[PDB]
Amino acid sequence: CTVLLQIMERESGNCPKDRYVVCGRVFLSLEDLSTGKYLLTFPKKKPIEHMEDLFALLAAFHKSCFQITSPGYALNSMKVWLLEHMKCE
Amino acid sequence: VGLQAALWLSADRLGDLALLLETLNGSQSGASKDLLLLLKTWSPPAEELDAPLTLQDAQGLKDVLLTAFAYRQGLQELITGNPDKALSSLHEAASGLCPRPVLVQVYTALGSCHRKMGNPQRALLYLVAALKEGSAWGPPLLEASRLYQQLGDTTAELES
Repeated sequence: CTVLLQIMERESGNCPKDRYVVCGRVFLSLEDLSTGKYLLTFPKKKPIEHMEDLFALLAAFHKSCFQITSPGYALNSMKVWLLEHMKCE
Repeated sequence: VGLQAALWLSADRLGDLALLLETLNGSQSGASKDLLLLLKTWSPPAEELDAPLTLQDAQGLKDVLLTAFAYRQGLQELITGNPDKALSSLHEAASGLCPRPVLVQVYTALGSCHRKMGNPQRALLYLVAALKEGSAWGPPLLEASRLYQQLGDTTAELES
């Protein structure tokens, strides 16, 4: 697979600046993966130290956002839940 | 124990409360005569598996106690003229459960702490905050009057 980043300007309604850049190429196969090497398979890859692996999970996973207003309190149970009940690193 | 503790802390029986928590934890925590340590060191024991229901658990109480005891330690140390021991407990008050009326108090109070140390500007902010998150804004306007005498800002004092 060849890998192509396209860029258009939004300020300009002429679209004067359609640059592109072929930013490289990714070869892959079953023999690459037969030996892992690119997979992420879970918990053994708990200690996350090649940042590629974190960003893979930030693209591939289903992102859902939330506003939380507790209006007759303030809101610190989050840190406990996060660090305690869920045991976040 | 949380309950026993709620009573005795309504009753100012903190020597015995400490004592109970010391036998509760290791009695190795026997030198550690601060409460605010023991209350934290106390672990409510289980996730409280499928039992008869309750209305409230050790955690949800433990959490009322830390905030309550800390709040009381704070006003004690302020009036008794240690507006440096105070600020530790009055920020332990805003942190862990602090219902907003509990906060407006924490904030008027730190307005005094800093007025007493001679920090009129640090005080003023905590007082403006107490205003907004205020449903209860007599005591801040009072702390402002006492601040505007202390600077002598007389028109401001009378207005507050």
